[PDB]
Amino acid sequence: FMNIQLISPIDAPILRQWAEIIHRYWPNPSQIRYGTPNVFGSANLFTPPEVLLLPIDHQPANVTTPTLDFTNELTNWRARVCELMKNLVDNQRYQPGW
Amino acid sequence: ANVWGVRLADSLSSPTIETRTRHYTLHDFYSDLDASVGKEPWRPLRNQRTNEIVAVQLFRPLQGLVFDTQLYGFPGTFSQWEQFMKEKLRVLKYEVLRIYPISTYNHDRVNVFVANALVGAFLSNQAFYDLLPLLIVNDTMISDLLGTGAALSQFFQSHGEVLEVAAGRKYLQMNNYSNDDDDPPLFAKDLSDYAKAFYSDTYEVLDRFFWTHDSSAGVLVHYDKPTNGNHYILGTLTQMVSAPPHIINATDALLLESCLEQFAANVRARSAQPVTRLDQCYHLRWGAQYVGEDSLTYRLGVLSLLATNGYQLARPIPKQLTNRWLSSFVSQVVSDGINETPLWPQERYVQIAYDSPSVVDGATQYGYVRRNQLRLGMRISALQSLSDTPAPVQWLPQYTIDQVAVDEGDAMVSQLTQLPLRPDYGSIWIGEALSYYVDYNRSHRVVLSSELPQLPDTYFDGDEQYGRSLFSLARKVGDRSLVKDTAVLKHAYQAIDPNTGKEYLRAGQSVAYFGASAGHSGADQPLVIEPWMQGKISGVPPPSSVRQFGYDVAKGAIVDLARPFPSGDYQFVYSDVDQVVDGHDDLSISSGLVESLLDSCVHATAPGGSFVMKINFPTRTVWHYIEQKILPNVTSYMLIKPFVTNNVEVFFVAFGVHQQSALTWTSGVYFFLVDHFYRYETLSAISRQLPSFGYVDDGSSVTGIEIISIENPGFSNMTQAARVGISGLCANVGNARKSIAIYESHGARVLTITSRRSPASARRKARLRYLPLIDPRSLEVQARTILPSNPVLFDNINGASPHVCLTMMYNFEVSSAVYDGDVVLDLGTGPEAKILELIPSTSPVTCVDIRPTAQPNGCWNVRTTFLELDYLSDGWITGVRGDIVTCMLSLGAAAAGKSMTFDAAFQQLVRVLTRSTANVLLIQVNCPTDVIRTIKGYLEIDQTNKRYKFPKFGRDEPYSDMDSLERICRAAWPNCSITWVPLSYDLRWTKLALLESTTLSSASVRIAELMYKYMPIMRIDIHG
Amino acid sequence: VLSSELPQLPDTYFDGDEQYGRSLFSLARKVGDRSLVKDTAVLKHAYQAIDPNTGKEYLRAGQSVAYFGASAGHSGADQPLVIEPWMQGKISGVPPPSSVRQFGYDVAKGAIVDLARPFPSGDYQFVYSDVDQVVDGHDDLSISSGLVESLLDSCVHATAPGGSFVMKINFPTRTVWHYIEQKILPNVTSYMLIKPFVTNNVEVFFVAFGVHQQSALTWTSGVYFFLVDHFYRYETLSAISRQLPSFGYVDDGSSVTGIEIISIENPGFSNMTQAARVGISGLCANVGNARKSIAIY
Amino acid sequence: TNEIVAVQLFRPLQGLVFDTQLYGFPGTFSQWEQFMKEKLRVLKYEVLRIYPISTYNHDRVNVFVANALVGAFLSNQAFYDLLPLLIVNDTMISDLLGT
Ligand SMILES: C[S@@+](CC[C@H](N)C(=O)[O-])C[C@H]1O[C@@H](n2cnc3c(N)ncnc32)[C@H](O)[C@@H]1O
Ligand SMILES: C[S@@+](CC[C@H](N)C(=O)[O-])C[C@H]1O[C@@H](n2cnc3c(N)ncnc32)[C@H](O)[C@@H]1O
Repeated sequence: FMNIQLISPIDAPILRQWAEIIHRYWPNPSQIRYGTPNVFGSANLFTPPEVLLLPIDHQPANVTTPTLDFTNELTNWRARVCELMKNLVDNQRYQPGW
Repeated sequence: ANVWGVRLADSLSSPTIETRTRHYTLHDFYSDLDASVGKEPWRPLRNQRTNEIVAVQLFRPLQGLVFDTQLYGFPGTFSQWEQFMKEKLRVLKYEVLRIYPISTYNHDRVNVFVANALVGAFLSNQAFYDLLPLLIVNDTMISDLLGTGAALSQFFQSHGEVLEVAAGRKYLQMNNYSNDDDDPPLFAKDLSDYAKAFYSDTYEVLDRFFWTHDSSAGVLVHYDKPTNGNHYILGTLTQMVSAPPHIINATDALLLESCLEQFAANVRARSAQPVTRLDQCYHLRWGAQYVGEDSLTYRLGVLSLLATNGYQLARPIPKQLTNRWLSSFVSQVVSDGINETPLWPQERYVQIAYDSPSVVDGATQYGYVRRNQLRLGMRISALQSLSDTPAPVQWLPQYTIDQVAVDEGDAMVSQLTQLPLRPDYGSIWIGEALSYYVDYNRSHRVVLSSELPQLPDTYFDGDEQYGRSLFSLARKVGDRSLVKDTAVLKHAYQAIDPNTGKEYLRAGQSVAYFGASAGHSGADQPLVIEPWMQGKISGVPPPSSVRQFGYDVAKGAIVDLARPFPSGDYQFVYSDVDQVVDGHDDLSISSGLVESLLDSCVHATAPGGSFVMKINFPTRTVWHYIEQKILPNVTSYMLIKPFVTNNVEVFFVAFGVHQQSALTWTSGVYFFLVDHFYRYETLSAISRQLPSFGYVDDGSSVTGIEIISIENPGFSNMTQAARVGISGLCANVGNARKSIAIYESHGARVLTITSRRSPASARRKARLRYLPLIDPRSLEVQARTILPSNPVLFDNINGASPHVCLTMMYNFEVSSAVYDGDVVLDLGTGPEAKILELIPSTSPVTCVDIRPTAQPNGCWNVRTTFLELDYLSDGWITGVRGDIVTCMLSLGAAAAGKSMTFDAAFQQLVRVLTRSTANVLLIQVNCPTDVIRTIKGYLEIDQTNKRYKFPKFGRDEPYSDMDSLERICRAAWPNCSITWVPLSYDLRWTKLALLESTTLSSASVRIAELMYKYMPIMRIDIHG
Repeated sequence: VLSSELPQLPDTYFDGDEQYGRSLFSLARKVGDRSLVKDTAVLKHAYQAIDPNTGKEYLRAGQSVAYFGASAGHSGADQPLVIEPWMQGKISGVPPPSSVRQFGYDVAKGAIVDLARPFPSGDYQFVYSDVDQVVDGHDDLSISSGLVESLLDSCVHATAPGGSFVMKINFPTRTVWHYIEQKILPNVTSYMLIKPFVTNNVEVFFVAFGVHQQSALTWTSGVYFFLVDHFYRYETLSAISRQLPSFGYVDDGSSVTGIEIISIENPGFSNMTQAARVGISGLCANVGNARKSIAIY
Repeated sequence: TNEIVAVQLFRPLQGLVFDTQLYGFPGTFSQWEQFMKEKLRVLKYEVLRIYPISTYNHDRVNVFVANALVGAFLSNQAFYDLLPLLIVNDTMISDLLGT
C-alpha cells in the first residue's frame, strides 16, 4: 500500500485501482480562522494562534440560498466507490454465479 | 566538489542579459485562443522510446482545470483531444466575442485569473456567466478581485487584502502514460490541487497574514518576476508517485522542478540570449523554523541556493527529462557527505556570492542581498560537454617525477582488482599456409639415412598434446585440406624432369584420390575436386577423370588402402589418409602402415607416372626403406610442407616411377629437414607457454589481460590511492596499448583500464625499483560517455603489419645478442626504447636519441640514462662509454634528416666509434643482398638516384652496399671480423610476437622475409 | 622589424561587453562546420608556393600526416570532417595523404594524450595542431602563453625534421612573439601566417615550413602591416557588434536600430483621418526612405 | 518446427518451487520474457532502493536468499522479511542456521 508499484497491475487489478483511488483522492486538511486573540489568549499550543485544522475541505458560502450540487468532495468520493463496485460486478472472472 | 552527489562546477555561469516581458492584449488573447498550427495554448510531450504522446503541457490562455477530469470528460487520444479542445474554445470564442466587440476592446487589459477560471468554468459547465462581465480589468489589477462581482470560492476567495487562488493542472496526463521510467516525469502537476497561491500587494501584509495562517507544509516564493503579482506557494500533502524508489510530496516536487530548471538555465547561458526569468529557484521562507536539519526539503533548499548562485552539475542533463534519470538524481542527492560549500540557506534573506556572475540583485530590488564576507576560489567562465562515442578509445600515459613502492602498487591493484572474468579468446594465427619446399638436385651433395634428425622422443606428452591442440584450436581457416591440396598442387606443377624437355604433367591425366573424408558441410568430397576439374586454381592443368578412394568416401568405394587391393591403374594417384586412425598409437605400427600404404601406392601407379605421399611419423625404417627401395626406382622426387597446424608431417611427392636411377638423399634436403624439426621444436615451445582456449584469467599467468575499475566523482583531483593503483597497472603493463571506457555503472560513472600483460613487461617491472606515477589530468579532463566492449584477448584482428614484424625481428636479435650484466648504448632509441624490454633486468644502459623521451628518470635498480645530444657528432663517447652498439633504424632516419648519403654517414659513425670503447657492435644498415624485386606497395627500387621510398610510412632513404661497407669498415678497423647474420627462417623470433598477444597474418610475414633480406644487420667484433 | 614593435590584443578584451559582442557574432553567424571551413582554407593556402631549397613545391602526395586536437563530435563521422574528403582528394587543390593519425584528448579513433607535456610518439612528416589554449588554460594570459610555449615545443620536437607544421594561436603575448622569433625563425626554413574569418576573434593560423634547418630569418614589415590591419579590423568589427542588440530579444522602439510596425484599420475607400495620416507620415519620418512592406487582412 | 517449447534458466533465479497457477505466466515466449523483464525491473528498483551500489559494490550474497527472494516476489509471498538477509556475513551457512 505504501508503494503502489508493488501491486501488479494485470495480476491484482481491483487492489491496484482501489489503492490508486485512495492515493488519488481522500479528504484533505483545511482551516477556518475562529475566535479572537485580543480579549481571549490563544488556547492552542501546537498550531499557530486562533487556527483550527479540519480533516476535510471547506469552501465558504457561495450564496445564502442553498441548493443542490454534486461537484463536491464527499459525493465525489461516494461516486468513485460506486464506480469501483460497478467495475467489480462487471469483471466476470470473480463471480460466475450472479 | 560533491554536495551529496557530485557536481562539476570548476567555474560558475548565469544568464546575465534579461528579456523584459510584455503584457496582455486582447488581440493576442484571440490569437492564441484560435488554435493555429504555428501557435496554440498546448504543447505535447512524448515518450523517449516510442515517441508517442503521453502527456501535454499547457500555458497562459488556460490554467483553470482545477476540477476533476471525470467532470470534464476528455478522450484518450491526443488528436481527438486537441480537436475537442479546438471546438470547445471555438464555442466559448463565439460567446465572448458576442459579449465583447473587438473594435472598442482592441487593446484593453484582462484579469488572467478571470480568463483561466472562465475557460475552466466553461469546460466544467459551472455557470460562468456571472464571472463573465468581470473580464476587462479596471484601473488596478487586484481591487476587482477584492471587491468581488460574485464571490466564487470554488475558484478564488478573498481574505482582506490577500487573494487566495487555486492554481492547478500545469500538465495533464494522457491515459497511455503508465509510470514508465523512460516516460517524462510529471512532478505532481496533474492532480486536482497540488498547491495554493496567495496573490496580494506587499510581502509585509502577506507575512502579517502568515502570522495567523498555517505554515506546516512550508511556503515557497519566486522573488524574481512573478506570474501575476507578488505571491507565495502553499503546497498540500499530495505526493508524487512516478519515481519508483522515492516518494516525495508536492513542495519537494515543485522545488525539484524549479532547481532542475535553474540547472538547465545555468548551462545554456551564453552571454547573448536573454531569458524570460533571471533565476528560477523558490527559497523556502517560513518552514525553516518548522522542519529541521537532514530533511529532504532542507537539502533541496541547499541545492536551490547553490543553483541560484550559479553552480553546474556533473552529469549532463537531458533535454527531455525522464523518471529514470530523475530517480537517479534523487538517489544521488540522498547519499552521503553533507557539504563542502561555505553556503547555508537562510530565512531572513537570500544570499548570493560575492563573485557570482548574476546581476539579479541590481536588476530587481527587494529580497536579493549581495554578500561580501563569503568568497569563492573558483572561476567565472562557462562549461562545455564532450561528445560521447560508442567505441572504446585508446589512452597513453605520461609519467611524473614522484615515485612510491611497487609493493604499494601491488596493494592498490589488489584493492582495485577485477581480474576473475572470462575474456574472449580470438585467433592467434590467420592467413594461409607457408611455402616450405625443396626439390631434389642431382649434383648437389650426398648424405646417408642415419644422419637425419627425427621427431623428439618427448612427442606423446600430455603437454605436447596440450600445445598442439591449443594451436590447432586457436588457428583460423576455411578448409585445411583445401589449403594443403592447393599448396601441394601449386608446388607439384612447377619444374621439369630431366628425361622429357617439356614439364612434369599435362592436362587430362585421369587421376585418382586416396583417403577422402567427404564431410565438409556440403559437396561430399574434398573441396579441390570441382575447382581443380574446372581449372579454378589457375596454375594447374585440368584433369580428365577423378576417382576418390578410401574408407570414408561418398562417390567411390571404401577400400583398406594398407593391404594391397588391385584396381585400375591411373597416371597419378594422391594419398591423403593418415596412419593414426588405422594405427593404434605406436611408432612401429605407424611405420608399418607407411610401409604397406607406400607399397600399394607404388604398385598401383601406372608406371611412368607420379604420386604424392603424406607421412606423419617417419622413422629409421621409413627413411632407410625409401632410400633403399624408391629412390633407386624413381626418376625424381619432391618434399614440401605447407603449414597451418603445428605438426611433424611432410608431403612427399614422387616423379617418374619405375625407372632405375643412382639417386640418394642430399644435404640440401638435410638442411631443410633440420630446419623443419627445429622450427617445430621452437613453435611447440612457444605454444607450450600460452594459456588454454576457454580459460578465466586471474592475474596468475605471466601473459594475459588485466582490467581494473574505479569511479570518478566529477572533475575532482582524485586520491593518491587510485593514482598509485593506475600507475601500478602502468608498471605492470609496460608501455603497451590500452583502452578505456567511461559509463554510468548502475548509478555511478565508472572508469575501466583495459590492457594486457607480457613477460617483457614483467622484466621491465622487475627492472625498476620504485614505480613512477602519472598525470591525473589526462583522465580528469574527459566528460564524455565511452561505451564499453567485451574483454578480448586479442586487440588486433586484421593481423600485424610487416613493419611490426620487422620491429619484432630486430628486437629479437638484439635481445639474443645482448647478455646479462652488460653496458649497452642505443643509437636512436625512438619515442620509448624497447631496449628496456629486451635486455636482462641487471644490465644498465647508456642510451641517447635526438627525440626527447618521457621515460621515468631515476628510481631504478640498475641505472638508466636519458638525454639528447644530436648523436651523429663527436666528443660525447669520450665522456660516456659502453660495450655493444645497437643502432636500429636511425641510420636512414639521420641520413634523410641531414640529406646526406650512407657512405658519409657511415664513415662519420665509424669514426666516432673509433672514438668509442666498444669491442662488438651491430647496426641497422640498408643493404640489398638478393637481386632487388621492387615489392608492390612496400618497397620499390631506384637504380640511378639510389633511393627506396616506403609508401606506407611515406618515408625514403638511400641504400649502401656491402662491399663499400666492407671498404669503410676495413679502412677503419684493420683487425675487425664481420659476420652477416642469416634471415630468421627458423622462426625463433615468433615467441616475442605471440607472448605480446598479437596475430600475424602470414602474408605479412612473407613480405617481412622478402623485406628483411633488403635491410639486414651484421655482427662486427673489433678483433678477428 | 623587431618583436617589441608589434601591436597586440587590446587590454579591454575580457569585458562582459566584449564577450557579449563576440557571442552575438558567433551566434548570429551561419555555417555548416566551422572547423571544416577553417581546415579547407588553411590547406588551400598551405599547398600554394615553393620553398627556396627544392625547386618543386612545398609538399607532395602521401605524406603520412598527423592531427592534433580532434573534437570528434560533428553529428556523425566521429573525427574532423576534412579527413575523409581530404583522403579522397575532394578538395581538388591538395595532394592526398597516405596515413592520418588524430591525437588530442577528445578523439574517437586515436589516443587521448596531454599535448602540452611532451609525450613522444611516432614522428610524422606533417602534423597539424588545432588545440586551443583556453580549455587547458585557466583564464590567464600567462598560462595561455605557457601553453603556447609547451604545445609549440612538443610540436617542434615531434615534427620528423625536414617537414612542416601548422599552429593556431588564440592569445599571443610578448613572450610568445619574442620566443618564436628567438627560437623557431632561426631553426625554420620558411613560414606562413593566415587567418580565415567566420568568427570575431583574435586567433591566427601560423604555418611552418622546413623545420630544423638554421637560417638568418626574422619578422618583416609586410607581416607587420598584416598584423596591424588584422587587429584593427578586429577592433572595428567588435565596435560594430557591440552596438547591435542581442539574439533573442523583444523590440520596443528603445534602441536606435531595430524594427517598427503599427496597425490601423481602413473602413472602405473613405478619405481617412488626419490623425492616421500624421501617424503613417511620422513612421515615414522615423524610417527614412528604406524598404517597407504592408499587409491587408 | 524450431518453435520454443521449453526454457532453461540458471543462477539469478532458482526459487520457482511454488505452483505455476499461483504464478500465472502467459503462453507465448515473447510475452513471457517481457513479463519476466518488467517484474525483474520492479524487484530491481526495490532492491536498489534498499541497497546502494556504492557501498555494496563488491560484497557477497546468499544465492539461496537471492533465488528465494525472486521466487517470493514472483509468488507474492511477503519477501520483505527475507530481504535484509541478502548480504552475507563472515561465513556462508551460519546466517542460515541462525535464522
Ligand atoms: C584425414 S584424411 C584425408 C581427407 C581429405 N583428403 C582431406 O585432405 O581433407 C585420411 C583418410 O584416410 C583414411 N584411412 C586411414 N587409414 C586407411 C587405410 N589403411 N586404408 C584406407 N583409408 C585409410 C581415414 O579414414 C581418413 O578419412
Ligand atoms: C576545440 S578543439 C579543435 C577541434 C578540432 N579542430 C576538430 O576538428 O574537432 C581543441 C581540442 O584540443 C583538446 N586539447 C586542449 N588542450 C589540450 C592539450 N594540452 N593536449 C591535448 N589536447 C588538448 C581539447 O579537448 C579539444 O578537444
